[PDB]
Amino acid sequence: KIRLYQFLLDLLRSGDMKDSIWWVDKDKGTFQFSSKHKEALAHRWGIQKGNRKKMTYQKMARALRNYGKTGEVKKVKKKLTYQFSGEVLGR
DNA sequence: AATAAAAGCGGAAGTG
DNA sequence: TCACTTCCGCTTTTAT
Repeated sequence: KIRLYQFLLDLLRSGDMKDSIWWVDKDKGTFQFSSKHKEALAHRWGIQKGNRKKMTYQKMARALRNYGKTGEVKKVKKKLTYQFSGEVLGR
């Protein structure tokens, strides 16, 4: 199946929803959601998953936090900002 | 000098 | 057993 962090990495590399999410330092692996448009991106994630209820950014960010222990995606001390690990990106 | 709003947090039970 | 999903309540950051 597809994992949340890959769903995000896909959009970022696609530019498919540049209005909702965007790199901050593509080299460092940091990215940021739009305060106004993040809910739309969260909705699309719930639909790709087919979940019973519609997906919200709150529930999505709740999922992201579980990646902290495993390292895929860590929270940056910047509003709506996260960071992919090197392994997720490449080498 | 306080607020309101938004963001961020995580335990617990639940779902394909 | 996974990878979240859903719910609920509390705390922190931010904007004014």
